[PDB]
Amino acid sequence: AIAKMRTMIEGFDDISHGGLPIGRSTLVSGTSGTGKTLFSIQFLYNGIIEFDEPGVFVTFEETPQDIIKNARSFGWDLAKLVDEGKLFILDASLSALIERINYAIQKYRARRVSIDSVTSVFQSSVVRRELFRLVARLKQIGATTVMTTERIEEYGPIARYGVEEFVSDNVVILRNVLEGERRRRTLEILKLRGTSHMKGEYPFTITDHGINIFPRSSNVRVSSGVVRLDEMCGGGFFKDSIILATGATGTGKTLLVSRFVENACANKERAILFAYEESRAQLLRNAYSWGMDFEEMERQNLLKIVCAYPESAGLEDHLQIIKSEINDFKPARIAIDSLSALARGVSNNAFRQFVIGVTGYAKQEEITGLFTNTSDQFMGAHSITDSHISEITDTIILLQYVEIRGEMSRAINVFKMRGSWHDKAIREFMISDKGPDIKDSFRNFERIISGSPTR
Amino acid sequence: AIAKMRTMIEGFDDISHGGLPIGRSTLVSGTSGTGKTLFSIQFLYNGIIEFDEPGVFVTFEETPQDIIKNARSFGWDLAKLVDEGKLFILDASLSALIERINYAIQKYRARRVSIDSVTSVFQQSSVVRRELFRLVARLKQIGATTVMTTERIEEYGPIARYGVEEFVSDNVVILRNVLEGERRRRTLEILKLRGTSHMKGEYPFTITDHGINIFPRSSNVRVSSGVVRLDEMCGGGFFKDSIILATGATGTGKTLLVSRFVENACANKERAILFAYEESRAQLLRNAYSWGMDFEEMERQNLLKIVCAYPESAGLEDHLQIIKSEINDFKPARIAIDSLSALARGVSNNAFRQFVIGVTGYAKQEEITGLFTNTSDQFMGAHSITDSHISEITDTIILLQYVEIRGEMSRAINVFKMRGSWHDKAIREFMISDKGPDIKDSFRNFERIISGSPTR
Amino acid sequence: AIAKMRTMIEGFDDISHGGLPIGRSTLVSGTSGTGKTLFSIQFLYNGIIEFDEPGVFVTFEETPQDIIKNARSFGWDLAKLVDEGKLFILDASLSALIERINYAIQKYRARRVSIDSVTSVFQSSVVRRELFRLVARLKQIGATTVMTTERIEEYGPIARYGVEEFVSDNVVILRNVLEGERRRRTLEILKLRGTSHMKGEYPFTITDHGINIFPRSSNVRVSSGVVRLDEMCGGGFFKDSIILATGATGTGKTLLVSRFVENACANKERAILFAYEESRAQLLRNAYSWGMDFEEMERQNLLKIVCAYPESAGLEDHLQIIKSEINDFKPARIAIDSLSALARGVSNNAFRQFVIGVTGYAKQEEITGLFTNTSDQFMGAHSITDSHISEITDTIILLQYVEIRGEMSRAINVFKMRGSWHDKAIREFMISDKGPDIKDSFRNFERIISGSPTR
Ligand SMILES: Nc1ncnc2c1ncn2[C@@H]1O[C@H](COP(=O)(O)OP(=O)(O)OP(=O)(O)O)[C@@H](O)[C@H]1O
Ligand SMILES: Nc1ncnc2c1ncn2[C@@H]1O[C@H](COP(=O)(O)OP(=O)(O)OP(=O)(O)O)[C@@H](O)[C@H]1O
Ligand SMILES: Nc1ncnc2c1ncn2[C@@H]1O[C@H](COP(=O)(O)OP(=O)(O)OP(=O)(O)O)[C@@H](O)[C@H]1O
Ligand SMILES: Nc1ncnc2c1ncn2[C@@H]1O[C@H](COP(=O)(O)OP(=O)(O)OP(=O)(O)O)[C@@H](O)[C@H]1O
Ligand SMILES: Nc1ncnc2c1ncn2[C@@H]1O[C@H](COP(=O)(O)OP(=O)(O)OP(=O)(O)O)[C@@H](O)[C@H]1O
Ligand SMILES: Nc1ncnc2c1ncn2[C@@H]1O[C@H](COP(=O)(O)OP(=O)(O)OP(=O)(O)O)[C@@H](O)[C@H]1O
Ligand SMILES: [Mg+2]
Ligand SMILES: [Mg+2]
Ligand SMILES: [Mg+2]
Ligand SMILES: [Mg+2]
Ligand SMILES: [Mg+2]
Ligand SMILES: [Mg+2]
Repeated sequence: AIAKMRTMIEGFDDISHGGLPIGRSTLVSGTSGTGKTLFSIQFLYNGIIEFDEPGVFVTFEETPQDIIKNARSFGWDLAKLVDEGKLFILDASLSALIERINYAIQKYRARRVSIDSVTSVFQSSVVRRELFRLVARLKQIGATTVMTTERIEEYGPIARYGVEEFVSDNVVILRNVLEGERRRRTLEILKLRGTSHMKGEYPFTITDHGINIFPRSSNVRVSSGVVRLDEMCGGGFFKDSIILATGATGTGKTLLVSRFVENACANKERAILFAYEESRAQLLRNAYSWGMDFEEMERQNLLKIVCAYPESAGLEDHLQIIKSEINDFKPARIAIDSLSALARGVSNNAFRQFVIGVTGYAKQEEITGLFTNTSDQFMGAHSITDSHISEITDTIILLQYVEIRGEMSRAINVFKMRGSWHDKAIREFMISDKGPDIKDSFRNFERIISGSPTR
Repeated sequence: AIAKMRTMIEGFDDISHGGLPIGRSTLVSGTSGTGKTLFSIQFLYNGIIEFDEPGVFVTFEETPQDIIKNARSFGWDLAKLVDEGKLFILDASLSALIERINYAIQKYRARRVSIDSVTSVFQQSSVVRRELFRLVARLKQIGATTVMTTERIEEYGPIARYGVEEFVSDNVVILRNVLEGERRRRTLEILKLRGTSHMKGEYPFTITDHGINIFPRSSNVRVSSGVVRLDEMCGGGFFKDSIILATGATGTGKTLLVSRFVENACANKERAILFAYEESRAQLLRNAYSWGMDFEEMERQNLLKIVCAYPESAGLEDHLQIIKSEINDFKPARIAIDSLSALARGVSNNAFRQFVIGVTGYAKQEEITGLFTNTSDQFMGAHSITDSHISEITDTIILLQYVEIRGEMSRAINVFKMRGSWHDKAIREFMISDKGPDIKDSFRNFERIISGSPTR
Repeated sequence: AIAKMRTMIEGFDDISHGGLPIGRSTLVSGTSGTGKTLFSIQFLYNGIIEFDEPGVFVTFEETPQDIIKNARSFGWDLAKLVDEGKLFILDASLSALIERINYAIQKYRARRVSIDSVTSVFQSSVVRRELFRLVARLKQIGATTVMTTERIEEYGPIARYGVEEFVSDNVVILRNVLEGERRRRTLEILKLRGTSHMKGEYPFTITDHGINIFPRSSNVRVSSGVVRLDEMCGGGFFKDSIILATGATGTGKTLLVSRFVENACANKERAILFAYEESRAQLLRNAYSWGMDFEEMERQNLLKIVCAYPESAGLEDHLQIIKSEINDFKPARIAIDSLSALARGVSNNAFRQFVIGVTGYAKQEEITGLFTNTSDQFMGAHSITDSHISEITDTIILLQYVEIRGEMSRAINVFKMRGSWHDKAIREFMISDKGPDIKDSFRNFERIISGSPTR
């Protein structure tokens, strides 16, 4: 069994089942601006911070000073690490470098090594023979070195001369796929010789913290803000549960989200509202029109509002922003208004994967999550059957328009409630000031799931 | 930290989170006629017309005079800036250029540099890297923010010509001119920025007389839509800072509402703009007058402005830039787009969504009331409002549907929704006469009136 | 501001916002038989005919005589232009040609120059240096020269060595895209250094007139041929208006087109009928069966019939044929039977673009246009909602079958009428000799928009 060295890169320790094979070199190929350099530095930096192991960085293009300046954007003082003798930047911008690098290892007792764009150290029949020799010389030193190669295509040759993969024992591919004029940073482990790992691409983002690779069940009940909804839900929602508010435009998804967010602040509980449709300006006015002062809850430091457009950033970023905000603010409950706004111009695979990330994080932090969804057919019940994100929600609140005698009346019903009794009736509710009012159901009307009930 | 220098290019300053890394070489690769030269010029020009910094431009193909003449289309007098010593066009049409460029550094405290078509300086990969790496160093030591312009053959292939001008550069900017079904779409993206952060993915930009134009409250004041009943159904009227939507089948009366909405503005001595994409200026004046509203009168009062043209004519990138530019000058109190459906014909849903967001943002960020009309692609109408991905951004939805009543095609209107306001939740039947919309009562006897064919 | 020289090529003067940059060379790349030669000649010819400016043509492959023979197919006597000293064919089938061409310019005082397949003058590192030198020598002469390059792919390298685009100040691409075994001639302006222009491809055709690049509102009312329809329309159709007759096969679209065309000839007005379904033979018989002598109106020189198959020619050609016919005959009104026949096996983008061309030309000539369309679902009302060409028509006449007591009765209704009152009732009409008869509506029948009304 080959031992692995923790890279201390959030995620990579789980995808590589521990980390990188010890005493063996790892290839980190990718297109320009994928994060081949950031990874290589972050690996060494983390090593000379956690495990307190010496790390020698071999540069081939940019100067040893520019690397420290660029790395200063993540708050990593590389000069202090070089001043303490915990890092050695070998300015090399092939046996010469081998002995020069070999000496530097024992000269500083280095445990981790990182080569910067080994592609430039050959500016295919010769690359193999050279790369093979460098892979061997580092194997004899027993130093976990990380190799950086370049690629032209995102779905073509792994390396440049398409031979730097068979020469390496481990292969990590960094991708920046462009889909619908939106860049998506993906990291995958192509191979790991001697050990196991997770296969397929994995959504990652680069922030001020560096690379962010992103690979209970109590009977405690919380209030949704509506006494009738709490009665219909059989004593309100569960604490560590995901609720879903589906319905056609203008049904009252935001109203419910608002009331659900207010109820938290009422019990002095912190709450976050992620808006992707309306603006805080419009949100404050609309909310106030339902006898609810959102500015008040923002002044009590209980409610936090963060609105932004869905086509603005990527799903990978959107998720990172949610987690980050939740980590700082540490809310009791959160609300996403809405999921249907984040799925527009996105692949169903990347949306599903995104939705799994928020619900997983909300459920694994005992946070109540109210996710709103706009129906794409009038019959909202038929929109729930297609919705492949209804198999992840525990509670489903369905809002549907009902054509009643040449009038557009509304209707609410607890479509489902996991491990809890709920009212299985389509109750008619109106909207006014200081919020809504759930009345009775249309017992004398048939096919009320169509949006045009019959007498 | 890496300090960014403002380029004063509308959009790029926000997309690159400040601008271009200070004392670093930025690559700007792109196909022929993408706006590489224009960018490199606009960067320097803005540098000597804002932060008063002497910029040294380098040429490898076209003459220094042609560049001065070519930039005369945007209204930039390079000759005056050259004579003033606030610009140096070094004519170059290996280490020699470095020395001359290195000499031009302290020659006049040169802060901004710009090299054009560097590709031609190695058109007679292994050698291209060694040379490209050298320039990056000589300029890096000079401590001057230079802009490198490379050329590319494929719009979605190699970044540069030898696919090595990106790994040698600290920053990479890609200029695109993709052909979206016999329609060119200019896009700008920041591939990377060694040091700082930036916005990811391609960003719709347009070129005009101003140059490159990269295109990345909530009061309870109510305004009239032209109809008293419609104002009463909206619980007083439309919100000033709100986006209204008129959806319905062809010949429902979307343009009628748009006209009455634009009239009401001019009635209160308010300025209005009508963006027509279906009917002609002359056609709009005849139909309007047939309802009892003189449009020519409103054009003579300098209150209402009519600007109609075909949707297949220009692209969404341009169409939006026109609305913005025409709004900036005229400064309307309220505008109307008739219609959005006419602008979504032979257009990617992704590029259409981005358009509506860009237009609804501007109307909302300028306290302008916007009535956007949309022709429903189904008889149900309400079913079309469900597909409508633009109905989530809309605040008020005015639905217009037909109703087969006793072998007669009668019209019906209803306020589908009204954000942070009460509205009449009834399907009121209305008729059109020689004076405008006449809203009557709803159909209490009839059932399934959302279908388009009810029953008692 | 760079001044532009009018090429006098129908369309190019509007797409290039005036014409080609004066004193600068323009590239006209394209595949074999795109019209690179025709353009180059037509540019010079027009110059030594309108502006009366000398023009020197530099040939590199075919002889100076063959060019005159080929150009004789458009009725351009190049020998007469050479005999008058207004054209000089420099048989060149690189500094040698420069001086030879430079002399010829001042030797004839030429204002426009055209090089024939500059690609053959290099039969990539060398092409640039050569092309750059030729681009400069012509710039010093201050002569608006037009360069012709070749390409292998229609959506690949702009030129052959993919470097003749960055060397040129202006780039015009000629395309002959093959889509569904149908060739579509498209012209686009890739770039114009120093000035503005129209972007994207533009449908053009080659005829006997050469390249044909194809980039009011009175209350006057005309009769449709039916007194009931005129009453239902509120005093007949408008003069400068586009009417639409939609309905399922065998509803009476042709009957209406015929009657509408007859009414013109009745008031001694010229009319054109563009048939794409039935033949003039079948049209004359079917028409005569409705008490209408089409041969009579053809003998009075009032009605003109021109039938042909939709898959025969391209939309670009079909439009050119319509315009040409209208220009000669100068009709008062025209009818297209039908649009649904011209949209079969065509892209919706090219159909839309085609439909915009006919309606624009008909509306900009005070000509009444009756365009018929066959519905693709039984519910014709639902076929009008999909129809993205219903937002361009001012009047819509909908014909729908109605299942009435085990009988297939017909029904007509004025679906819409811009700036005019119309009868908003589904009137039942039968068909017989000397034409149709509109009766009353089915007031005791419900869901008559389905095609199966209920009692
Ligand atoms: N003061 C009010 N009195 C009565 N009804 C109101 C009032 N304010 C809003 N409404 C009703 O509630 C609706 C707004 O509810 P909300 O904004 O939550 O809808 P939604 O279904 O979330 O819409 P979206 O499609 O934007 O997500 C209005 O369209 C209207 O029907
Ligand atoms: N402070 C920061 N916050 C967020 N993202 C950042 C930050 N600094 C850099 N980035 C992102 O990371 C990228 C830097 O990655 P890196 O320098 O490792 O590139 P690379 O993959 O090695 O490419 P190349 O080898 O071609 O230079 C930037 O282009 C940017 O997208
Ligand atoms: N003078 C009039 N008297 C009565 N009804 C009229 C009059 N003028 C127009 N109409 C009616 O109004 C319709 C025109 O409305 P409008 O031009 O707003 O259409 P729309 O709903 O915008 O649809 P589209 O843009 O597809 O034509 C006519 O089709 C007719 O039904
Ligand atoms: N009299 C005519 N009427 C209509 N079309 C014509 C006529 N004469 C020529 N054409 C069309 O124009 C073409 C001639 O174009 P031209 O000779 O300019 O080709 P080209 O694009 O220069 O190609 P190449 O350089 O490969 O010869 C013919 O192939 C035909 O399609
Ligand atoms: N006044 C103007 N108005 C609008 N567009 C203009 C104007 N002037 C130039 N353009 C546009 O910019 C293009 C020229 O831009 P520029 O010269 O920067 O091209 P480029 O990307 O550097 O190409 P290349 O390097 O191949 O010459 C023209 O083809 C045109 O599309
Ligand atoms: N002499 C006649 N008497 C009665 N009905 C007739 C007579 N001639 C034709 N018809 C009716 O009219 C129809 C022909 O009308 P027309 O050719 O205009 O139909 P259309 O809807 O235009 O068909 P297409 O699908 O070919 O476009 C026949 O199918 C029949 O129902
Ligand atoms: Mg790097
Ligand atoms: Mg909402
Ligand atoms: Mg250029
Ligand atoms: Mg309209
Ligand atoms: Mg030819
Ligand atoms: Mg027919």
